[PDB]
Amino acid sequence: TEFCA
Amino acid sequence: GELIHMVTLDKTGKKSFGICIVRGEVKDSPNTKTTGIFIKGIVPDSPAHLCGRLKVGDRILSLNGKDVRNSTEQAVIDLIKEADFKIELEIQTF
Repeated sequence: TEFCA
Repeated sequence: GELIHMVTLDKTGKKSFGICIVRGEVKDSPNTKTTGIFIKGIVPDSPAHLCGRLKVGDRILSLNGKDVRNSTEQAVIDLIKEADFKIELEIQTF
């Protein structure tokens, strides 16, 4: 899953 | 019933804050919709998870005082990575 921080 | 509240996450001792986000929309009415940044996932045992006050589906209104209502996902991620060990999130939930 993209956009993780 | 919805509510806007503040949540501070500190990733000290952790690899990341533990939030995955996406651009989304919800119908605020009955004939209109609102777009924004939503929490799509939470990493187990991460600060976001241990916090207990962040839920999947919550929208992020601002980050460290910066309005992100119309931001791209990448822009929010960059903002988070530019932060030290803490981020204060204005969250709209329920």
